[PDB]
Amino acid sequence: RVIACFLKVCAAAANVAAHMTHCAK
Ligand SMILES: [Zn+2]
Repeated sequence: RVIACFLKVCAAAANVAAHMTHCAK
């Protein structure tokens, strides 16, 4: 969902599964 991501480039990477690494719980 990359919705919880409160970043720009991070959330704007179209890679939730990839972003989840640096944006997990
Ligand atoms: Zn993120």
